[PDB]
Amino acid sequence: TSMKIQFKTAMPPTEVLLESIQSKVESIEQLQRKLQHVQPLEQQNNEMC
Amino acid sequence: DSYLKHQEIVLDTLLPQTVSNQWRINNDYIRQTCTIVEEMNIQQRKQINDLEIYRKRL
Repeated sequence: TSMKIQFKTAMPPTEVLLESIQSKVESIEQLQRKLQHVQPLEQQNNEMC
Repeated sequence: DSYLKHQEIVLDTLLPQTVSNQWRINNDYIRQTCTIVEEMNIQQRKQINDLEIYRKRL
């Protein structure tokens, strides 16, 4: 009954999180990708400097 | 998410400060690149003249 109650209350809260965070995690994880390309661009140009 | 925005702009700030300074290096050497080619040309211009002058002198 804890598997009945506590699992489904978390599944309701995680999908309410999936509406709100999984749009903004994709905003976060791709803004992470803006750092990881600007990191290797900065290293090669200080080499070029 | 705003924290990741303020961290990201600093690297793209550092992307300019290298790129402006590395072209400030190449802008200076190119002027030195064109000066030596000017002096080497008058050297080569005087070189071919003397090679043909001494043949005509003899």
